Amino acid sequence: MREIVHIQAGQCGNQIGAKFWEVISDEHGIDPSGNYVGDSDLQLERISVYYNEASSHKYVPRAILVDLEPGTMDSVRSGAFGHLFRPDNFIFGQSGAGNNWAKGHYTEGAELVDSVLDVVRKECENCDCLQGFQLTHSLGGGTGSGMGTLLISKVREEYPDRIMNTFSVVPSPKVSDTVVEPYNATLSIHQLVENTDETYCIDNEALYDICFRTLKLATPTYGDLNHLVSATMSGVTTSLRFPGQLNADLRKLAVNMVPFPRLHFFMPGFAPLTARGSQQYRALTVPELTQQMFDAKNMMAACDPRHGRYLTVATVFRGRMSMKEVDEQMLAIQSKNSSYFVEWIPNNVKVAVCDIPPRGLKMSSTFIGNSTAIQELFKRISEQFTAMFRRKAFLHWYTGEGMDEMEFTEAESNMNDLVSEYQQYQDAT
Amino acid sequence: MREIVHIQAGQCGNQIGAKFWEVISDEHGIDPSGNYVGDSDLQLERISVYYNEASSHKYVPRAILVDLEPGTMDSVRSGAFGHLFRPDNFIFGQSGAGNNWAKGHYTEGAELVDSVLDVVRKECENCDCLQGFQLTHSLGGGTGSGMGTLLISKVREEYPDRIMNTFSVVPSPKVSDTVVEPYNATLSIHQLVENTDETYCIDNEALYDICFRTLKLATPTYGDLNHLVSATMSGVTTSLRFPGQLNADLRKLAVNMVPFPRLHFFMPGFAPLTARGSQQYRALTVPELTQQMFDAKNMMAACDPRHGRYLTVATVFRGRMSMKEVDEQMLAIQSKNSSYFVEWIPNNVKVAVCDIPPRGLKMSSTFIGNSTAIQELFKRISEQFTAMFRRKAFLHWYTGEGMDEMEFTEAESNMNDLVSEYQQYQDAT
Amino acid sequence: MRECISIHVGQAGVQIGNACWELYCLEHGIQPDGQMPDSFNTFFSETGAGKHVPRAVFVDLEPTVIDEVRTGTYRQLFHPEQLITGKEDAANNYARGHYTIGKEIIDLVLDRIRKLADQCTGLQGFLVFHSFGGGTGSGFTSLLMERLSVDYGKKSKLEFSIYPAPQVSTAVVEPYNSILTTHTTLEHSDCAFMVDNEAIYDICRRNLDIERPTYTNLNRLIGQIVSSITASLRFDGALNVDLTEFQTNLVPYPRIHFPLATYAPVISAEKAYHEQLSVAEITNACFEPANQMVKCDPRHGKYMACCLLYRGDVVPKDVNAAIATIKTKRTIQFVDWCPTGFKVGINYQPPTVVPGGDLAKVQRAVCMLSNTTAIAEAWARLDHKFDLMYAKRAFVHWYVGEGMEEGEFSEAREDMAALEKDYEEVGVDSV
Amino acid sequence: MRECISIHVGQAGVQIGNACWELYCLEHGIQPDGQMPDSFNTFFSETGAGKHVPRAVFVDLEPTVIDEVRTGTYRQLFHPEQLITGKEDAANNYARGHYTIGKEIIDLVLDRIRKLADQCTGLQGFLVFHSFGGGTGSGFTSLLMERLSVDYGKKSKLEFSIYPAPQVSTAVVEPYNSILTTHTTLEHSDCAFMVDNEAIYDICRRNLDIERPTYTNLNRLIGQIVSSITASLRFDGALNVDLTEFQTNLVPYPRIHFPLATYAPVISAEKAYHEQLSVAEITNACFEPANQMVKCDPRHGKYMACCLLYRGDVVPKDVNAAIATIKTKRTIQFVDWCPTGFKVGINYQPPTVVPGGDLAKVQRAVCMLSNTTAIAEAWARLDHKFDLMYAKRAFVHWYVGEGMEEGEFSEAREDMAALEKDYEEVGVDSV
Ligand SMILES: Nc1nc2c(ncn2[C@@H]2O[C@H](COP(=O)(O)CP(=O)(O)OP(=O)(O)O)[C@@H](O)[C@H]2O)c(=O)[nH]1
Ligand SMILES: Nc1nc2c(ncn2[C@@H]2O[C@H](COP(=O)(O)CP(=O)(O)OP(=O)(O)O)[C@@H](O)[C@H]2O)c(=O)[nH]1
Ligand SMILES: Nc1nc2c(ncn2[C@@H]2O[C@H](COP(=O)(O)OP(=O)(O)OP(=O)(O)O)[C@@H](O)[C@H]2O)c(=O)[nH]1
Ligand SMILES: Nc1nc2c(ncn2[C@@H]2O[C@H](COP(=O)(O)OP(=O)(O)OP(=O)(O)O)[C@@H](O)[C@H]2O)c(=O)[nH]1
Repeated sequence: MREIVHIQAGQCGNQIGAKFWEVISDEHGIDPSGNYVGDSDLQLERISVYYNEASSHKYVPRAILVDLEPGTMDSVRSGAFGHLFRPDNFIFGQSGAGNNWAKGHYTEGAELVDSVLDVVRKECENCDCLQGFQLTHSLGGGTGSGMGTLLISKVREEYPDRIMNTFSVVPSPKVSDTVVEPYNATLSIHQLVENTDETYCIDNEALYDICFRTLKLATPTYGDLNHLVSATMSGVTTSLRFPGQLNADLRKLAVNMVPFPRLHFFMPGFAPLTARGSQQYRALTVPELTQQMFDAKNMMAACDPRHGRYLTVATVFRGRMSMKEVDEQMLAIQSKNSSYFVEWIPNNVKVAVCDIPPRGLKMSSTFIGNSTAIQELFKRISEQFTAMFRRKAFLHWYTGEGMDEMEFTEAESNMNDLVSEYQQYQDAT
Repeated sequence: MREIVHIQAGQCGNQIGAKFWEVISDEHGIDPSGNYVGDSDLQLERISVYYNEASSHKYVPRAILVDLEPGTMDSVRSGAFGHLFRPDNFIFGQSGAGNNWAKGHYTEGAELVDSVLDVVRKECENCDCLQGFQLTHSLGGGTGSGMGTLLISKVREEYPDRIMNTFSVVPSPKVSDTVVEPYNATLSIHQLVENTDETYCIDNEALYDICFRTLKLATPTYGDLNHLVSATMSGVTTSLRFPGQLNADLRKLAVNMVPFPRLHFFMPGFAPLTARGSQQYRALTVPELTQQMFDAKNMMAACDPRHGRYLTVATVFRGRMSMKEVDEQMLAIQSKNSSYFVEWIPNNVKVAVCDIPPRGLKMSSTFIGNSTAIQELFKRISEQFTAMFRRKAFLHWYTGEGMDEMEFTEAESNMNDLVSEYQQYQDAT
Repeated sequence: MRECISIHVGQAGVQIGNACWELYCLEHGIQPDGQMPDSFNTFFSETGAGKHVPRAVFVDLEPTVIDEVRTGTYRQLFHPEQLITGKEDAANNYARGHYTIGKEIIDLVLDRIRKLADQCTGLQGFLVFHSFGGGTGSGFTSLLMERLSVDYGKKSKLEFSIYPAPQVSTAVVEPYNSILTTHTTLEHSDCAFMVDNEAIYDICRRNLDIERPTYTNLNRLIGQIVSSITASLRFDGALNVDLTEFQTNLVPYPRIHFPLATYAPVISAEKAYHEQLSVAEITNACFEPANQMVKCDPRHGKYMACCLLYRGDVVPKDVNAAIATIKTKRTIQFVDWCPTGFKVGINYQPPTVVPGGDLAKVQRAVCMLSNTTAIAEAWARLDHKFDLMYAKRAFVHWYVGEGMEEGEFSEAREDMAALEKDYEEVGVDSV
Repeated sequence: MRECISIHVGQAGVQIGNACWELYCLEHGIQPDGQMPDSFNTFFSETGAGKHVPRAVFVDLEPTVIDEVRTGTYRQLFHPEQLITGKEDAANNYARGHYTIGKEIIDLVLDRIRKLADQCTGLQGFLVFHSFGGGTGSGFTSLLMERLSVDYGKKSKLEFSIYPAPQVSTAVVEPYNSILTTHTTLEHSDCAFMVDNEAIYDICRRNLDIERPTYTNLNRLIGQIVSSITASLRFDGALNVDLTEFQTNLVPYPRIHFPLATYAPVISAEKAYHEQLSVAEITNACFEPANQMVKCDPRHGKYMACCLLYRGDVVPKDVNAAIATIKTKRTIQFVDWCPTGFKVGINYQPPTVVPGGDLAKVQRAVCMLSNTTAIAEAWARLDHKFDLMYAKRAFVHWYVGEGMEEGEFSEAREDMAALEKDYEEVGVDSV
């Protein structure tokens, strides 16, 4: 049974984690005390991908919660699933880095990381065949991008074969809540290219765009944006835990998507997203939801896939499907916008199905696009960074900590080589 | 039936002995009056290792309580088990040596120790096949370090074949409650090497470290540290009193641990140690608890075992085990930190199981490591003692009694030869 | 005698045998508990207790596929010592099937064969079942067919491989892990059938009049072909078509062992009454390009040597009569240097019905195995498809980092292009 | 006649005999009270009242082990004047069992043998049971079997010692107390079997499908071998395999008396139905390196003289026919200087089931006793592992202070290395 220890750096990465295990404990039928109350035994036959056992019929999630500031630990302790986690796993410092990167990586985060890897090694020891690590954090912040990349580069030193996932929340140019967001973002990606095996650049703009346009909610009060990123987080590992007609592991997406070892930056997408009570009854019927899935509106990263041709696309399905109706529909998408895919990867749409849907639907299907229009994301940040780095504003809060000044010109050139690398295949053949 | 008379010297040894018989009178189901109220007869068939019989169904423990300080007799005489002990066995002087070693060994202790050997020979006569003598005392103090080593060198004169145990609470540099602690410690060890054949150098720092980190108690109020050293004191002799699948006596341990007759200084360790209400119900599981048992946090001597390779290791299990899972795990531990063991002792981890756990668990397992990192315990004291011996401070309280000044320079060389002997195998092969 | 084991590997390989062994229990009255309430010994080594054990080795490196078989129905039929199972899925990586993980579990699969090949007095041959679509089906089988050819030299070994479809696709590295496996199956294999996966949809669309077929409506049709190929070893008729005096009616040269299967009839239940399914239409249906099992047109190429394997209530009078219309009075041109025609494998046993309700019962059936040169058009749509990807060196770093030398793709493409030149070489006789 | 007594030394000696004599009560219908509700007289000198005293003497210097047998079940079966019991364990010490404490309780054990060796008209031999893991199992047994061969010269004496594993270990001084044992068991012993304890975990995990076997799951698998070795003395067939016959049918020299036991079949109750357990499968399974009862690979070494001891529903037709496969057309190479093959020990009685629920019932069995030269790699560990400890003079002062002279280890290693040179000497014939 392949195993995935699940770290949660940052505050937002802890805000989406309490709605991540809320999905899975419903998906495996697990009470908030930690027992099993599920009906179908096909759930219980493989829960060891995400769980452990107690000295009873009681299961405990393989989670490592890391945040430099408490209170968010007091939220998940007093939430709906407070008695679910292992209380030894709750690693939390004292101060909380105030949106600083040098603090939280060099100064403050180094005093906490050795308390973390004594719990990573404990969870790596109780696993038979470890599959990989997935950590959910927020770029742009202080402790999701300073502690997070320190935690990755210490883990990938010790486990250079296990897969690495990162559900990073990149900053958006419109919905920005931090003046030093273009500093902490462009510092993380230098230490995120070389160590993570496949990330997931979820933006927070398009999640506000889905809940207005597609989902058509009134007020998206953070119990949805930090929930919708969990529905596509269970959608990737829904083939590890359930029997399918054709299933794909985390190694399978990490070998069908990347054509070069630098190009692991994915824009995920989930469908069906109905209205609350309108489109799920009045209009939408659910075969062939790929035309919803490939839409520019129904993305997570705030980039336009019409502005840049795809490289590889993974569409993990979940419902009780029919493999002709999956694949013949998948060919019609590849023949419709035939200029929107790269030439030298023929028949790039990797598919995978399962047999158990999410509870409350009949069919569902995520989508993990490895586009080259993710260069429009990094072209925004490298615009905002190069504006602020001219005046060298906000540098005494980083150079005051143990971080040099040539580190920024080194880290900006590492990003601008990545955008030079992603543009290398948009126009060539 | 092998027999062990047990001599609670000192006051701290009397403080941990009042919680030592409280374990055993629960472990055999013996009421505080002294009767038997146990259910299973397998615990009754051999109680004569630790007990006698009166002229009824009423047992009286083979215990000798020695302290120059009086009044702490009246604690255990008026405690929960005051009616259990034999009142003739309560031996106590009048004054109470005030943290002096020369007083308590030469002057004060010699006027009392002949009353003890008229009781330890009274208890040696009612035993059929005597196994050894346990004695629990506090090193660095006044009574247990000066009356105790006078008592051992008188016992080992009369019984040169019986084994000897010594649960000496050593001093620690961080938690020191005595200004003449590095004087009474280094005077005792010279008279502790040549006579006892296995000690158990527990510490009072790591006991304070366990109740905050591992056990996570709020206030360690001395009813825990005197209890936690009682669990690993019953755990050594839990094979003498219970039928095991593979059992080990005290002679079996001292023939498996020391490779040379001077290397009997063992750092014990006990596991499982849960939280107070969390891990004992939710998180911890109890096969393969050797990962807890080998950790640096779950030790008794405040020393880092990673700083020095183990010589020999005895792990006495207790629970209803499965001898493949005991031994396959034991090979995986020896192959993991394969640099942390001595080369010229191959396959050194001695196993021993039993069939009856402590009342309130399912499995339990002590661990008795004969490390070479116990030289760090003696390099602190021989640093502090050599500092005070330059100025020759606090010396008229020892040279005032019948103790020479060259005795300290002789006792330091007898300690520094032991640290030279223990360092002789850390680097050689 | 005449026993014939069948090893399975891949997500396709176990999923076929989950439904292929569903069929053989119907063709011998074997219960799902393995207890028959004559001669089945070519597929079942029975025990003295009245049970029956199928002679198959279900392997996969990923545990989530065999555990469907190991827990649902038919969980008492097999033997738990033979359902070999790894831990890592060897995700679409030929080097992870041929060098990294498959190297570890080869010595358990190969050990279980000698615990089954020593219970065989007469061993006809091996029946592998994999897909060329990456992973263990191409990576672990290449480490297995290379392994069996050392220990079992003079022994036939069939191969029911699934070819990657031209337009329908599942993997992204489908063209990478198919050039790498044909260097194995060109030498070590023998009569490697290569059915396609798209072409059975175009049989389940028009010939079979169902819509949206799953992989259970598609693996039934691939189980019926392996039934009537081995219908000579366990029934009667005018056969003499055992797997060594049949495969020398197939290959003209040691490199042209790539026939295509074709089954007929596949007529649904509602259309079963509106057609007299007799031997004239039954034979003429096998040569329709809309009725082959590979996406290729045999009207383009030329047949070398078919092998018509009948079964059911036929008589060799009109078999030899309906052949002569197809032989002479048609425009399906044979190659010149063999005018003898093709084999004929008449057997008495009619085919059965899997109770899932796919195709109603008939009285006649064919599995014609034509060694046409229309397989060269099934590789020019892979030679171009692989070289389009290898020109930019995409995905090579997921193979060269796993223990595979980078020059192997320049060897496998060099080999399989010389095969396509060789396959088109024997297409002409006169100048 | 044909009586055979079994002595038991050590913690391993009684815990086997607690479950060895559990099996003989099922193999003769004897109740736990000893009261049978033919010929059991090879193991049960019965009394006139209807009881049956088993002819065994349980020796241990520590009372905590025999008091389990003396108080639990089977507490009325044994004779209370024969469970000899000391007071001090003397454990993990050769000298404390051979010089200090074992010298005291020898005169109670050896007197109790002559109170049982004077009820045997025909005494076949002694069956000791100990471990080489220190304490009385090597210290007291070296004193006992030296004392027995003085009073009983012309009498065979088997030895079912538990040789210590290379990796899985319990005692720290475990290599010291085995080099000091082979100086005894070279001279005084006869056909000293040496099973291991790690090799049963590699049997009770894959061949027998249970997880985490206790010491009650290896002391039943060691009980069946002493059953089927002495199954010739008390049953029928085509046997002629009494203990004096197969003794010099096995050893080629007076120094090569170290065979290995191997049992087959050991298949669990779940896969007891999915495999026909016939005599060709039973012998071919009995030669696997993953099925021997010691940690050694017999493919590395060469067999000198095997000895198969079948029992149950076999016939000597196909026993002798299935042998010739293993005899000639295999690569398990025999030694050159004896081409006669090996003994065949066919018995009629099938093996039984101990009701603890470990392995289901069968109809056939074999306890092959190969005198291979692959035991020279079992002593290749302890010739090095003890020499690695003795170079630093570790743990010697717990022996030189007990009565053992310090030059004994320099004598025991010098003898045991010359034995290993002698074992590798008879492995070659031609220059
Ligand atoms: N997906 C979600 N993102 C959020 C949410 N709340 C805030 N944020 C996002 O995450 C960012 C918050 O920054 P962080 O989580 O990294 C807080 P930081 O680690 O920098 O310091 P601390 O406050 O001490 O934890 C914010 O800019 C938003 O981009 C949320 O509820 N859900
Ligand atoms: N393990 C424990 N050690 C204790 C405890 N209380 C005190 N002490 C330890 O024992 C030391 C003092 O106890 P002593 O018996 O040595 C005092 P002394 O020998 O002079 O006898 P009295 O004056 O009659 O008390 C102190 O430095 C501590 O290291 C306790 O509760 N547990
Ligand atoms: N014809 C047919 N092909 C199938 C079927 N199921 C799966 N396949 C093919 O099998 C391939 C799946 O991979 P496998 O052959 O099992 O090898 P793999 O990559 O190791 O897959 P896993 O073992 O699951 O990791 C896909 O390319 C499919 O085209 C089926 O039911 N019928
Ligand atoms: N195979 C097997 N070996 C056992 C069993 N019980 C104990 N042993 C072996 O016994 C060895 C230890 O020697 P002991 O049998 O205890 O000999 P001893 O020291 O004289 O016995 P005591 O003096 O009572 O401690 C270990 O290495 C074990 O391998 C058992 O049930 N099965």
